[PDB]
Amino acid sequence: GDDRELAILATAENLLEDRPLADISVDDLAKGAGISRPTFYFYFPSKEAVLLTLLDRVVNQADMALQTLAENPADTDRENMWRTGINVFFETFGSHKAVTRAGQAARATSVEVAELWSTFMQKWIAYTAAVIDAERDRGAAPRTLPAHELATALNLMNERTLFASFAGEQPSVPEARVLDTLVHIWVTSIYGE
Amino acid sequence: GDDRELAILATAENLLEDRPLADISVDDLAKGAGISRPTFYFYFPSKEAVLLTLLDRVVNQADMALQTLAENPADTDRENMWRTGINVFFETFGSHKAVTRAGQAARATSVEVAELWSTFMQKWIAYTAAVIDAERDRGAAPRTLPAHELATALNLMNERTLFASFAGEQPSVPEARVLDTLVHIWVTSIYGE
Ligand SMILES: O=C(CCc1ccoc1)N1CCCC1
Ligand SMILES: O=C(CCc1ccoc1)N1CCCC1
Repeated sequence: GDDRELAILATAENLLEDRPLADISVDDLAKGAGISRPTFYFYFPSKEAVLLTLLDRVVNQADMALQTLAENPADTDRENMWRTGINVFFETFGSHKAVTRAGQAARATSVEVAELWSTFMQKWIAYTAAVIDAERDRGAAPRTLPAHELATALNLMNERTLFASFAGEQPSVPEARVLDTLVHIWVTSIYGE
Repeated sequence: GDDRELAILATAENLLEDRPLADISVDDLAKGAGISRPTFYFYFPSKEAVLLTLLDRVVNQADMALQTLAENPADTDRENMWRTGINVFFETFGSHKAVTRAGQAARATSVEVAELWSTFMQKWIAYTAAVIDAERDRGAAPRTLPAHELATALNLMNERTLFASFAGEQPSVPEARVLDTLVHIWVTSIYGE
């Protein structure tokens, strides 16, 4: 049921810690979840569909966490308010680096992974632009760039920079410095004249 | 000679306008360059090596243009000095979008394409950090983030945002707004307290 399904998802997330989706067979997932290969196909149509569900859960987990923040404003200054929002992504994706890495690789080959990512990026950018506009309306931020274009560049910077950090790419910001680095660039570009 | 070699490179850059490297065969490049398939193999070991050379030429072209700028400072204010530097990348990669797109796709599968990209990204980030430090030493920019970490995030933002613009990704900044968008974020984050 949701038991064999969860077992399959947990197995795939464990195996993805060690090798790419290419080195993982349906037999590996089935054996890890303690079921046969034809039984696997009753829960998922392919190993690609397993990754899509894992990605969908992590993305939604990030999106729900940001919604919670939105509904429960922290009582602190502006720089800290941005930091707690960026942190949702740093901690949610940073707690699932194997899925994040595999999902990024699948954007190239999977229309559904590309559309899921694109849909949520559009939503986070529109939320970011809405916050910038509210700040501009209250006179706390200057009318500089179009808010939506500024939001789009800053969300793409975060996608790329967090991802480089979590993958240990050359070049990357160390993971223990990446939150501070991004918050500085967001605050200075949103509030700077 | 350099004639048959150039013909092969021009053919591959033309074909890459229309389809991915996967849909292009060695026979396609040979026929386009007016030579046989075994003759092709005398100039390049594979279609992947053709892409690597095209990428190497565009990268070096960008790097030499930035060096020229470095050696011949423009007589203008700071925001314009950053704009002319970012522009080197916007115009060089923007004039070769098919190669840029294919080269980005090959980073996943080619160690040599990944190393070429990584080597030049490290050089541009180190140059960027050196400029920020000079500005800090002369008292024109505040000592906020570590210069090299700030440089790394801004160069990764440019890589990702320019690339999204040139590929017409969803989401992306329109190509006619992307230079202005990036220059704002660089200037406010480098000079903002
Ligand atoms: O940091 C963000 C968004 C940060 C943020 C803060 C408020 O709204 C979005 N992203 C990383 C991957 C995709 C987007
Ligand atoms: O915009 C830049 C660099 C811009 C810049 C200006 C000065 O030094 C680097 N990049 C795009 C792809 C890789 C780096």
